[PDB]
Amino acid sequence: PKLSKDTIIAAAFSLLEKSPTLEQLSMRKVAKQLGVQAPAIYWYFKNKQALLQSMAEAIEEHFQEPALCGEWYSDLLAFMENYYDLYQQFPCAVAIEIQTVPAYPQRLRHLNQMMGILREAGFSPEMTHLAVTSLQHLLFGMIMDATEEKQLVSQVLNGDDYLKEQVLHMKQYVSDNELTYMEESIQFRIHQKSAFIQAVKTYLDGLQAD
Amino acid sequence: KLSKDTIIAAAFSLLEKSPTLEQLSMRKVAKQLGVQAPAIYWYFKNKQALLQSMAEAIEEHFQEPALCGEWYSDLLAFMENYYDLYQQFPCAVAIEIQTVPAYPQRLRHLNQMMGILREAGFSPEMTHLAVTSLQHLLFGMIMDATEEKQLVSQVLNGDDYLKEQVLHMKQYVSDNELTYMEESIQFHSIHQKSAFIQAVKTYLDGLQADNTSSSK
Ligand SMILES: [Cl-]
Ligand SMILES: [Cl-]
Repeated sequence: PKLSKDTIIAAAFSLLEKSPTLEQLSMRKVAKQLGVQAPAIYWYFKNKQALLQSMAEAIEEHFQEPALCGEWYSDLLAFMENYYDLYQQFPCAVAIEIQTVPAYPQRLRHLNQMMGILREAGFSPEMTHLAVTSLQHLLFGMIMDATEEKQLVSQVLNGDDYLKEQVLHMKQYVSDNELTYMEESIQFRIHQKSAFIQAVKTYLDGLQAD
Repeated sequence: KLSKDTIIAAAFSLLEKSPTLEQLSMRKVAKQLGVQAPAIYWYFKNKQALLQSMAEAIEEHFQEPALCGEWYSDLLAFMENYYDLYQQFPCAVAIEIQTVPAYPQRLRHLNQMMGILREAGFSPEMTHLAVTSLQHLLFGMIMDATEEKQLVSQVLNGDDYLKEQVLHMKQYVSDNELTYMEESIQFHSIHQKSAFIQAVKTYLDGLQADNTSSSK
């Protein structure tokens, strides 16, 4: 029956579903989403950063704890797979992680968990850190690449003279220059999630080697 | 002093001060030049055209690697060099991500990195997965580091809120006895080119046993 942090966070995400651009998320907008005035949002949030911190924490809460089996490879795999599902459930999820500091217990214990799995498995403190942060990097860059390329492909398929023109120029160049490999590369889009798992298993196979 | 090169530069300068591509507008580029939007449009039909041109401008600066014919080594050279290229331009990752690779330089590089793998025996789908996964690694790697230095700056220049958050983080690690997160602290480190180089090698190491599992 009254304004709460939760009511605002939901409105923020609701706002992102409409306009999936985190930089466009302003306090006034979030206010108008609730039919209120910006000043009201500030009673619960000092600035946009405080709102982002809460949103990030909100996302973490939806993470599904993976079923661990004691195998460092599978377990870490289960973790990354579940983060892939999570980041696929909220708009700008990656940008939100990127733009905030993990100052919430939930996110911290997951990171500590993934790292321990590797440390307890015999990996160097430096190598477990590289591994875990590297896997996050792969997911971050893949999710946004996919998010931004989905839009581009949509604009092209939605009659967009310019980009369409760009796409044709691209395909002609590849052809006129017999760029075989790039040519077959276009073919794939390639099941996204499946691709991600393949990339991690590959990284994981590399750890196992040395 | 108006020309594509001048517009392009003004954009990058604009981003240097505030490396958030989402804030780049035709109206802001014009202001940066001391002109109004219409003038700019005579050079670019829209923001997307400016980005395409900016993506090209970035690729043109790609230092051609010296290859020897070995897939592991040559592919590593390409990534080391792409890592250097993305340290020279603000928002290089976001720009390549929000543009289609229709410019020559890009196509030549993508097709040739994929050529390194295909000729070495890697299946078409593993070559694609490998080449794009390495780019994904670098992209997330560079975006994460970019915000990092920005947040670090904000804290230092007196941002009390963020300073408080960094503090809370450490309090939780201690309150919940997060032993591994604590040791994780001593890593500045996982932001250096060698960390990226180590990440790429671990991936190429996996490749010597994957989709090699799917090769031949
Ligand atoms: Cl975003
Ligand atoms: Cl426009």
